[PDB]
Amino acid sequence: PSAFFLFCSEYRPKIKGEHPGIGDVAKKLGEMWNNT
DNA sequence: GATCTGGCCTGTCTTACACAGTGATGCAAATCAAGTGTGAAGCCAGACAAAAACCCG
Repeated sequence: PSAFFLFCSEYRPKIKGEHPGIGDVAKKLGEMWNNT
């Protein structure tokens, strides 16, 4: 486990509520994680 | 005529030299640690009908 893995496991429901479908969801997650 | 001597011939060590090994490093690269999230396949229950080869009348 790493910081990115923890952030993903913590904010996956965010992308879930945002878009159902997870290419674009994971892309946006990685983008916002690299931004923050 | 009787030895004395310089120059090849050739079987000798003798000696350097590259290679094969042992071990360990050490970077380039393929794969995986988990996160969902679909998304396309594989097979099975329900009962009903088409190609291909060998033997008999």
